[PDB]
Amino acid sequence: RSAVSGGGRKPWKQKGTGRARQGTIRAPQWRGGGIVFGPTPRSYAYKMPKKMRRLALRSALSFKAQENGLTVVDAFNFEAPKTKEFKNVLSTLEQPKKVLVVTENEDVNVELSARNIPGVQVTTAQGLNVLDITNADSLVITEAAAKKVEEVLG
Amino acid sequence: AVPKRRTSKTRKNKRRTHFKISVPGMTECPNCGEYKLSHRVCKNCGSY
Amino acid sequence: MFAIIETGGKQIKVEEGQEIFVEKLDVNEGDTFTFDKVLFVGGDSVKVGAPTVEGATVTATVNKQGRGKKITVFTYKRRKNSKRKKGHRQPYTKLTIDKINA
Amino acid sequence: MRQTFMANESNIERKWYVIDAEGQTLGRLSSEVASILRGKNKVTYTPHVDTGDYVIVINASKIEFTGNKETDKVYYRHSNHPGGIKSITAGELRRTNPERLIENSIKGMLPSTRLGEKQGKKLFVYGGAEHPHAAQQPENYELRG
Amino acid sequence: PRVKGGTVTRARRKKTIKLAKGYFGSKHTLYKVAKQQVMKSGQYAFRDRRQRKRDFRKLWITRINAAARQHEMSYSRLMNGLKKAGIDINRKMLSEIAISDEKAFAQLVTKAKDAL
Amino acid sequence: MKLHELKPAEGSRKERNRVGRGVATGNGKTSGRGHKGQKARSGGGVRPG
Amino acid sequence: MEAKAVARTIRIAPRKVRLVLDLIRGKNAAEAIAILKLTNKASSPVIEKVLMSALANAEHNYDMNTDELVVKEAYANEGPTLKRFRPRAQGRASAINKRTSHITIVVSDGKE
RNA sequence: ACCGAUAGUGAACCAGUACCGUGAGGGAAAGGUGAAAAGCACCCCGGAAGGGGAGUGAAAUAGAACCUGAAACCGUGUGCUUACAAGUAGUCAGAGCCCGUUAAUGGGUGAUGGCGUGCCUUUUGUAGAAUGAACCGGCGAGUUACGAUUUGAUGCAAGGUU
RNA sequence: UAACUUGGGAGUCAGAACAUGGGUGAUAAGGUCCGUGUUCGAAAGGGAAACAGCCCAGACCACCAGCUAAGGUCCCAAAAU
RNA sequence: GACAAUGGUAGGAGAGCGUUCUAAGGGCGUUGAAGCAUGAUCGUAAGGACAUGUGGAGCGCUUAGAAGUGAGAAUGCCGGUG
Repeated sequence: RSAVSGGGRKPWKQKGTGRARQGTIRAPQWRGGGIVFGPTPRSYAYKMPKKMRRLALRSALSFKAQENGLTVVDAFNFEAPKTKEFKNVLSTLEQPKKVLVVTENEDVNVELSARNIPGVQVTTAQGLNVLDITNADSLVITEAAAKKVEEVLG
Repeated sequence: AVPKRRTSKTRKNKRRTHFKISVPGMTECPNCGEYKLSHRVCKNCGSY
Repeated sequence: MFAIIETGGKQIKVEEGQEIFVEKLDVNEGDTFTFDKVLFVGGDSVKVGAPTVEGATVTATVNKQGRGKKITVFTYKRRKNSKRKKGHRQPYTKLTIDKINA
Repeated sequence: MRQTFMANESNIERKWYVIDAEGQTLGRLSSEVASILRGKNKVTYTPHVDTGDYVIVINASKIEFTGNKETDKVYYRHSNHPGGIKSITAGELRRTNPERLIENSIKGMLPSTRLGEKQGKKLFVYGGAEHPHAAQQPENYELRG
Repeated sequence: PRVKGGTVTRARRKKTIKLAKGYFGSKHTLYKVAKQQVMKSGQYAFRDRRQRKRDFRKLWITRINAAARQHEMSYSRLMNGLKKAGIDINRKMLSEIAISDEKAFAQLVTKAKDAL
Repeated sequence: MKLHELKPAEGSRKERNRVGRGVATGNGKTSGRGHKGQKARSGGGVRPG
Repeated sequence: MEAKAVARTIRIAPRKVRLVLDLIRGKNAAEAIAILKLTNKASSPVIEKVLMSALANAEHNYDMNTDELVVKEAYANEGPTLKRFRPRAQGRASAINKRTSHITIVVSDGKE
């Protein structure tokens, strides 16, 4: 009511017209508006204890290990970015449609050669979260990233 | 002064059953023309 | 030629050949259900049961384990914000008398 | 809704009876006749159609009134006009129109529905022992105790 | 997100207008007056399922009483003596013997009559 | 888990009581307030103590 | 075969036009002209103009015998109204409904 | 995990604009042809509007009020009913007359019988002659933030937490 | 077969009639104010002609089964002229 | 398998049905989506289908999220229409 334009005028008088008691042209039963309890701009984020974040991330990639969706390889050696070549890498070793490649530090040529295939996501070992681990059907970590996620998660 | 109740669709149609209209005279003009009104002299499209 | 069987919690006036509707028995379809409680046999020779006729079964074949038509059970109170709506299909059996005894 | 005989047209046969009314008290005669008209002496009785048969009351001027209710027992009647209340004693109806004395006793023992008005149409009361209905062939009916 | 009142108000109101078929004029067209009549008629249907069991036992006794006075019996003395005989037949089955098989009703009258 | 087969822990989540929606919820007309008085108005009631 | 004509948004109100339109329906096409020429209602030159138009669509478009035709259907539907106001007393207007009609007559010879 | 044209800015539209007020000031309603305008050449009725053909188009009850077109309301047809009857308009019980289904101990109608004084809100108590609603449609009311306390759940625990 | 304690959440502080013990009034009130019950309130069903509070009796839902309570049994209108 | 319970207003507790949106999965659509209309279908309920018309592009389902989430009443508001 306080935000819609107009409506300071009481629209008619309180007694004696035969019509209902209305107080402004912009009351919430009027057509012109005034919303009662609608959306307000708020923030939806919240937090867990940070021992409960390590355990949720260990449980997301132990579910990958127990269902054999963990394929550790050696280093990716891409000089130039080439999406056609990286798609053949994911077919010589058999992978499902959604795959999550993980390197230790940021490899700029893997993150470009896999950027365009629908279903594939490149992630730093530092940048693993629960929602792209559990979105993928299979991990493909490297040697340097498997040792890195082992040190920081345990 | 004012109607205490609305009249229904049934009660309204029972009232206006005598709200009708009659067919008129319709006698032929034997000299020439179409049907004239009975006991009337024609003006147009007839010889009465 | 004429019998009164007792079945369910009530009594049925049966003749041989007709399709009768009884509250639900624990038989399957296509079976033969014999009625054990005959109270009155008439027709030509009239045998009045003492409470029963002491014998005199009625065999009948079973058709159509079924559910009845849905009735909606709606009851409300006049000013008090309290009503209840529920539905009901009642089970039945459609037997067919085919042989009488006395 | 298993099996109950519900009577019908092409299913009921209404016969004709004659009740001699000499030496009969009014509402004991009238109550027995009221259950012949409705059909409650029939085993094929349904309440919603007109089972029940015809009654002729043939004497009707020889009706007993016990007590003092031929000078008492005024019959009242209002004319739907202001102060239009009108009365006649039971003895004055016995000597003058005794047919309406009896056929208002019996029609008052009948329901006021559309069926009870047509069940009262089956009653033919005559003052003095001659009725015209020899074509309809009625029987004698003796009243029960 | 905003959810508007689309398509669920009619679907709830049409199946009350459809459930009110055969009512006088306004009471099968308009929602507010047919809703009240369907609530009224569900209350009547509950009530009259309980009274159909009363009004048919009332019908059977009237026919047993009229069939027993053709044998010089009352309804009261018939089913007194028919219980002293041990007969466990209904008012319904006894009302259907008396219409269909007139001799079989007369043979259980003379079993109740000598039971007194 | 999977993002299409994930389910919460048992007893963790209840749905909240929407109040003022129809007869059969038990909080429909008067909405848990009772009929009248200061406690039945919006913003009404009185301060603690 | 049937032949029809309509007249949409005729400023005569639907109640006033259905009076004279009840006089001519079911009747043959020759005498329906004579009824519409002799009733002194306002609608009688308008339905007659539509009955002329449907007898002309029978002879021309469908090649019927216009001498033996009968008016099957003769109805008038509601059209869009023109909502006018009217100043009565003490600053108080009242609405006047300028109703319109869709007049429709169809004509046939009853054969298929 | 904002709105979809009564929403979202008052304003999706030649809006602070018609309009109202002496003035400050108040203040609207009003989106949708089709892919493409190919937007109906000609013929007929008519003064014209309108129609009926023809024609375009996948579609013209897509014809410029033009996407779908719901109810109120207005009609025209009908199958069954109704002119001795007292009615909260049904509801059970039912003959008759029609009809044939998401085929199931079917559908429409109802001679007649039994029962039966709307719904809310208010009240000790309302058929109430107490209040509210002409009808239909849309809109229209326990929300959010922060804190507190309780449970529920889950961490790990003499520690737990940023 | 409950009771108690602790905790979360309440709604109510306008009651009514009968019967009974009382005050008040007028051994007046469908009055009023208390004690005591029951019912209504928030309880439909049956009876009291109709009739919140009286009488009988507490409705999970089908049944065209039976017995019964208060009440009743010539006709209306079930059952004893 | 026995046995027991199940009138109910303020009010307390529980379990649900639909609505729009999101996420993931799996789908359906000019061989006609959503709507709309009709039907004698199913579920204890809120409800769910199916068929056939109309309609001419979207929409289900599963699981889990979020809420502008459910109307018959306010001498409600705005539209139509008596």
